[PDB]
Amino acid sequence: KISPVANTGAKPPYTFRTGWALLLLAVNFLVAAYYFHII
Amino acid sequence: KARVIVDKDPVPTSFEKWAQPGHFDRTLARGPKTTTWIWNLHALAHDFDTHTSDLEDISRKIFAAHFGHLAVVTIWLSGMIFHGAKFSNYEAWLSDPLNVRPSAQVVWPIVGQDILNGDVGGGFHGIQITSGLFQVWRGWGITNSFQLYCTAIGGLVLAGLFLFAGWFHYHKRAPKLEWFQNVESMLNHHLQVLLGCGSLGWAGHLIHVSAPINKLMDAGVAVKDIPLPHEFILNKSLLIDLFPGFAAGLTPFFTLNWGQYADFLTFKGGLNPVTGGLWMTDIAHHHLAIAVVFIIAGHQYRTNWGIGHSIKEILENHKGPFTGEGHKGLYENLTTSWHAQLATNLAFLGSLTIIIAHHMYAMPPYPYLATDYATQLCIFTHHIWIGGFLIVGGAAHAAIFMVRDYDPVVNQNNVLDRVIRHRDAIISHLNWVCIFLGFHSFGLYIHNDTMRALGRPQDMFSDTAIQLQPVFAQWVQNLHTLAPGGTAPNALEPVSYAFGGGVLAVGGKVAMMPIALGTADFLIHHIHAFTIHVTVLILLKGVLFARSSRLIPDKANLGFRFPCDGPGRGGTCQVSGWDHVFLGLFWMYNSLSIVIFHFSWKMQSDVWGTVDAAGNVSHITGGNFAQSAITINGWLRDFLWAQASQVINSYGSALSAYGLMFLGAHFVWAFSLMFLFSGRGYWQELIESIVWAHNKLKVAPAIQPRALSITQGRAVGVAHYLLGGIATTWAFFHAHILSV
Amino acid sequence: QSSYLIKFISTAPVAATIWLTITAGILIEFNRFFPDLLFHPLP
Amino acid sequence: LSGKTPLFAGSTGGLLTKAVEEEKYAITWTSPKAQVFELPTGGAATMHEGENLLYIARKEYGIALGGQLRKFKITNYKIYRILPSGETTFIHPADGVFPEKVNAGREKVRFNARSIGENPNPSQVKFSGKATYD
Amino acid sequence: VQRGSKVRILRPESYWFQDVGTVASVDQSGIKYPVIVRFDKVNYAGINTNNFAVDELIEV
Amino acid sequence: GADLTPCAENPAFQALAKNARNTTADPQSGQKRFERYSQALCGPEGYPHLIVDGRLDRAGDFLIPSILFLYIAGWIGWVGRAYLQAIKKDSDTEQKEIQLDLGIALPIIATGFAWPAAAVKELLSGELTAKDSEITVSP
Amino acid sequence: SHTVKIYDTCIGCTQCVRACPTDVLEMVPWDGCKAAQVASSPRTEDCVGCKRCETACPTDFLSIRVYLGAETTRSMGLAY
Ligand code: CLA
Ligand code: CLA
Ligand code: CLA
Ligand code: CLA
Ligand SMILES: CC1=C(C/C=C(\C)CCC[C@H](C)CCC[C@H](C)CCCC(C)C)C(=O)c2ccccc2C1=O
Ligand code: SF4
Ligand code: SF4
Repeated sequence: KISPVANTGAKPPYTFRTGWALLLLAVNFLVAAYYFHII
Repeated sequence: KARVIVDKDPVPTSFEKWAQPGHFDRTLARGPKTTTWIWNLHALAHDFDTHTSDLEDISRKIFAAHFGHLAVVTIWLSGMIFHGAKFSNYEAWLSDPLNVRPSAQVVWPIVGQDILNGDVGGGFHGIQITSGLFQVWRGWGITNSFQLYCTAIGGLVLAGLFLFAGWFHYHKRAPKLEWFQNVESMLNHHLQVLLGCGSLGWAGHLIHVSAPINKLMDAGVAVKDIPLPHEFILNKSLLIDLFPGFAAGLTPFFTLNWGQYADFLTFKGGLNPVTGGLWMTDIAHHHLAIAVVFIIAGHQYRTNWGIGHSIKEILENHKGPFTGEGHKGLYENLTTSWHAQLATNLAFLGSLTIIIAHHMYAMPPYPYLATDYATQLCIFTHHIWIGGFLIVGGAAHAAIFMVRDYDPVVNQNNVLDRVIRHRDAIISHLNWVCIFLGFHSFGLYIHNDTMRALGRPQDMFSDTAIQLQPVFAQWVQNLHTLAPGGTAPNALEPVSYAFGGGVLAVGGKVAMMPIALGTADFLIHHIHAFTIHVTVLILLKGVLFARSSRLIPDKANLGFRFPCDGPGRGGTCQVSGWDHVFLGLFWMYNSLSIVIFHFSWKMQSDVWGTVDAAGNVSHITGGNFAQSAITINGWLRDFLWAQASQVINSYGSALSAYGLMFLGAHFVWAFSLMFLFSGRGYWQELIESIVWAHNKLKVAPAIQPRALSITQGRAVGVAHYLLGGIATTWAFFHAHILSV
Repeated sequence: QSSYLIKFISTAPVAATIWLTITAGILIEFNRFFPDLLFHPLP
Repeated sequence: LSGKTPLFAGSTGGLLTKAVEEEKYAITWTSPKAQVFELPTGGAATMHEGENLLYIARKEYGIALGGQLRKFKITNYKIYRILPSGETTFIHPADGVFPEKVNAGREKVRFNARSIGENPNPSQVKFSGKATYD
Repeated sequence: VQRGSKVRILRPESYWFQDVGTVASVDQSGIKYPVIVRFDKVNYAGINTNNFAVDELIEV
Repeated sequence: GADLTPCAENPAFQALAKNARNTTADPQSGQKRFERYSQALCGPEGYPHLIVDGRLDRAGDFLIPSILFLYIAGWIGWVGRAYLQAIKKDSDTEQKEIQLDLGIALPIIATGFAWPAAAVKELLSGELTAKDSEITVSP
Repeated sequence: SHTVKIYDTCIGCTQCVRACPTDVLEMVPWDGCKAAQVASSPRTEDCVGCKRCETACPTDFLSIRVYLGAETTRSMGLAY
């Protein structure tokens, strides 16, 4: 019973996780915009 | 003392047992706590020895089980005859058998199967069969479809009677044990009636029906003009015109003036020149001779009237100096254990099926088989493969007898007891033969494969270079050529033209030809002996050491089928009698896979091929077997790479399905390696982490999942390994010959 | 009784066999009339 | 060691030179009746009326045989360890009671008061000669 | 824990770790691991029962 | 695309239409196939090359088949999950998996057409998933 | 040779002593109040490592554990 097998310490919104994820998602949309010649 | 005792209403006929699976055993009956229960439900279904200790219930289950099995075979045979009636080109095949291919299957006009329906002659677009049923029905004397239709219906009726019998003999009228133990009555009845009278009747059919029908159809008579079989019985003038022996009647038979029947009972001993096939008159003389022999042979045993032998007396009196008590105690084994009887009946029946394949190719016994090279290979291959499987089963049940039914009291200093005592000497010497043969038989290929690459053909083990001629087989061949007029004075021709004689050409194709044995055949016959000995080493060791070993003294209490006994003693893995059988099947495959290739390449190279009218034979590969079959690269180059061209290029044609299953078979073979190489210890851990995902999403199963057992993983592998292995050669042999 | 027979169909193989045959029959039915489809046609 | 050998003609499965060179074990037992019994390594033999003796290459052959004799209702089976110098020792029932049943003279050997789950991690024990299971 | 109570086992190196189970009985003695527990899911060997300590168990 | 052109301008597609290879019993199935295939783009080999880029012009290639699977697939999984959880409440759960209680299954099989609507309800709530402390995990 | 270690979770089934072919194991009493039975491994030289003891142990996981190690004529089961 040294290490708990389940993690702890996070709130519902998960702000830090979402901020970097949405950024990575934005680059993908940008490269897609270059593919469809939108830009 | 061979009475008929039958119990009244042993078990009901309710449907309730169908509802509850696992009624076999007390363990399975409890419940399916894990998924291994599912796999165990099947692996024990036909293992009646485990369900009940009462030997009566074992025999009653088995006797009824055979009846349901015969229903399956009869339904199968009836379906072949039915397909010959409706979806077939048989009626067109009779008019022009040489230039028309035989077909019995038609795919439907759907997504693109319809390409498989190809022009096989006779206005029929369908798949070309290789079973040879067309040659069988012709030899039976069937000349129209309705006559072929009636035979199919009788099989289905016959199927129901078998199916009714098993119900009748398990639910209503169950024999007791001692009814089964009357082996002396079993042998008289099977020898004289099933084999004797069954052959006797067929002699009546060949004489009345087949031989006149075949003779008229062979002499150029159109099928429309050929009379029906019933007319021969009523009108005897027809038979007298073809076979004048009937004019004398039955009086020469009883007065022993059997020379009058020389017209339709002969010893020509050769093939009919017009149709590649043995003379029907010889096949009539054939069955007549054997029925007398079987009918005589059956009366040996006693069967309630005091006249005959007790088989116990014959065995016990066959002792000797080197064997202490001789066969004392064996009769109790064969009568006590069903497994021992299965081992004998299955092993020798397997060897028959191989012997049958060998006699049939050299002596084609049906009309127009020899010209149909496709039907000969598929028949020769299928029978060898069947016999190979059965021989392996004989060793398995031999071990099951030793683990379960072997009693030391009965087998006390008998023949079996002594064999177990010196099992070490039997295997150590057999081991020496396997190494001796493997070095010599196969190493000589490596020497030729090495010397040819170095550029030293002078040093090869070839026909021009250093040569190993099979002088003994060349000599035994010569005697059979000179036996007609010599040691077989009443024989006109040699028994088979394979031993010698002259070329026989049915149409443009050659039916049979002398098979000259060179140095290449010397090596291959030892390769076959090599692979057979190792297969016996694996299987025989499985039988003797199934009960005990120096490594494991108590192997019986663990059972016949167990994976291991721990990682102690080094490693005790694959030590069971089951695991020996699992290994022998790979060698049975390697043993027989060379046999079909030795047959396929040699017959294509030396025997089969078109023959010119002037007397020149053009074989399919043109002597490729002599110089190339002495090296492994030749089998890779001239046999596998060359003959597989039609298979891969079959796409977009009627043979395209062969190229697919040829390809799909390679998948299953590799899919087998996933199970053989791997192990359960990995797979239960992977299923563990996958169960976590289901416990997360609440999709967890009630029946807890479990990886396949150890011996099951070996069982699944050899299943795929043989299925994907054999199916590859199946399509390779089909498509290569159907094009050629 | 009839209840015993219904449970036999309720088992996995007979239930799986009837369902997959009904499932397979629909696809073989559709490919018969409507022969070949690789994409939905575009209005 | 005193006893009659069970009567059997012989067998390749049996004692080898390891018996003479390194060690051989011998099992002894007493019977009420002469019966037939399967040997530990191949074959059958006829045990005599009383005081039977058999030499076995390994200890496993004897206890495996002892289980078979128990099915004949014989529990007075005893095993010895014979060294090449003739030294003999009472090996299997060192105490007269069988191993399954309890006796006061015995003591704990290789007992861990902890659970298997509480074993030390091996990284805590390296370059020391100690093993986790101690 | 009392008889008949449902408990989550916290002992690691166990098959039913972090899984509920009914307490069949308790041994009123000084033995380690006195509490007997029965679970629905069987282990690999098919035991369907094992003794456990009170500290490992939590009352669900 | 890579040397990718429409069908009718492609000469390779014009030749393949002649060699029909009629699949079904209909005699003109082969001609009707190549006729319907005119919409797709054909390369030099003459076979239609689908574009799974996501263009609305070519949704029939992948996007329309894509949605048709997931609606069917969620029907299978959601029905399986609900049927499994329903069995868990009853006494004998193991036997029900092998021998299907159709009285429980067929009502659940009837539902499932609106599997996303029931999914989002269990998604928003804790019904869909379970706590990590509840699940068994190796040490 | 091999080492057979026996842990606190023993309950006194005695099955480990029965399944053993080589009599490496012996049941001894406990001074404690737990039971009058504990498994022991007095003669580990005869241990061959066939893990039959670990198949007959009805614990959540093994109270009796067999750790492989150095080999000998006896542990390898060589009659030659
Ligand atoms: C007339 C209908 C009928 C009915 C109601 C029963 C009912 C019963 N029979 Mg019975 N039986 C029948 C006909 C019938 N039998 C016939 C015709 C035969 C002769 C073959 C037998 C031979 C027979 C034996 C030898 C035994 C029974 C037993 C039983 C009992 C258990 C069967 C069970 O639960 O498994 C139900 C099993 C099935 C429904 C599966 C049967 C599979 C069939 C037979 C073969 C199918 C082969 C197929 C073509 C393979 C294709 C493979 C591939 C395509 C995948 C039960 C009371 C057993 C018994 O009493 O147990 C103590 C038993 O040992 N029967
Ligand atoms: C007359 C023939 C015959 C008979 C009556 C038996 C009878 C028996 N065998 Mg046996 N056997 C035979 C031939 C025979 N065998 C042969 C030829 C071999 C060598 C291959 C074996 C090898 C063998 C082994 C290794 C074992 C038995 C065992 C048994 C017993 C239990 C089997 C069982 O529960 O069935 C149920 C069996 C199964 C459900 C297995 C199904 C295998 C499938 C059919 C393989 C797939 C082949 C198929 C053609 C592939 C194409 C179709 C597919 C793609 C859909 C039973 C007494 C077992 C035993 O211990 O006996 C006590 C056992 O372990 N047999
Ligand atoms: C090509 C693969 C292959 C080969 C070569 C072998 C070889 C062998 N297997 Mg085998 N086996 C294999 C695959 C193979 N197995 C697979 C896949 C399985 C799983 C089913 C098995 C399962 C299996 C079993 C179960 C058994 C064997 C047995 C045997 C032996 C038979 C004796 C023999 O032929 O004399 C030896 C012959 C050869 C090794 C052939 C080549 C030797 C050449 C000619 C000589 C080498 C030249 C030169 C000296 C090299 C010197 C180089 C220098 C620089 C060092 C032999 C060692 C049996 C056995 O051991 O009985 C004796 C046995 O019981 N095997
Ligand atoms: C295993 C089968 C086998 C056999 C039978 C041969 C045979 C031969 N090889 Mg060869 N070879 C083999 C495998 C084999 N090869 C393999 C696998 C390779 C690849 C590495 C080669 C590579 C190779 C090369 C590169 C060359 C040969 C050559 C030769 C020839 C000369 C042999 C020699 O000098 O040895 C002499 C042999 C001996 C000294 C011992 C022979 C053992 C005797 C016969 C034992 C008899 C036992 C007796 C009967 C028992 C008595 C019983 C008692 C009671 C009395 C000879 C024809 C040479 C050549 O040019 O060929 C013409 C050569 O240059 N070999
Ligand atoms: C893969 C593999 C496994 C794992 C293999 C498994 C678990 C096979 C599972 C087969 C089927 C697919 C399980 C599920 C059957 C379902 C009933 C199918 C769903 C019903 C629909 C199809 C109708 C072993 O257990 C194993 C053991 C020993 C040596 C090698 C191996 C090995 O290689
Ligand atoms: S738990 Fe294992 S070691 Fe303890 S008594 Fe039971 S079988 Fe023996
Ligand atoms: S591994 Fe073998 S010798 Fe060791 S304790 Fe277990 S059963 Fe006994």
